[PDB]
Amino acid sequence: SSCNGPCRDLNDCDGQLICIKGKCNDDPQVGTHICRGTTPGCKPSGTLTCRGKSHPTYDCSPPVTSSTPAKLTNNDFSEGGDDGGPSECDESYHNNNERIVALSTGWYNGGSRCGKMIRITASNGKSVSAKVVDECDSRHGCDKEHAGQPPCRNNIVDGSNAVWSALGLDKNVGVVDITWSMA
Repeated sequence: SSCNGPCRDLNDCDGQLICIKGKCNDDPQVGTHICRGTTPGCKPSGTLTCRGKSHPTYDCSPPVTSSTPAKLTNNDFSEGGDDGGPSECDESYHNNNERIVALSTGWYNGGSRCGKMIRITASNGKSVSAKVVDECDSRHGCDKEHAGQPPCRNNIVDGSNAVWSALGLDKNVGVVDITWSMA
């Protein structure tokens, strides 16, 4: 491996080249600028402040698998509600008797899962199928336009009343652990 190229755990690679990240960048004390100009963990992109708190922001979410761990929260998708306007996938409002969810920005993946069903499993072993209709935005929040609410976390399935009920869960606990997959 040279410049845009990967070392193992340690710097088992070409020339007098060391390991920065998982790539063979240059050694600073050597003074050689061989890999100059070349470039290469879901982590927070930064923070937004509201109230007092700093809240992390994210562009990404953990990897989607056949059994993806997540936190389930509760959201009002109706025209009456909390959200800033219509759901992203279809520019409409929905009833909270519909089995529907929003997904953290990374899982939302620019709309690639809109209109798809996911299967959510709770800790009591109940499962429910729900349609993806919206993004739980983990990049933006804490302002006029979002009602001063923090940005979403990165591992969130934000479910309707009907999703919580189908799962036998009390929405007043606010947040519970689940797993999910495409259905």
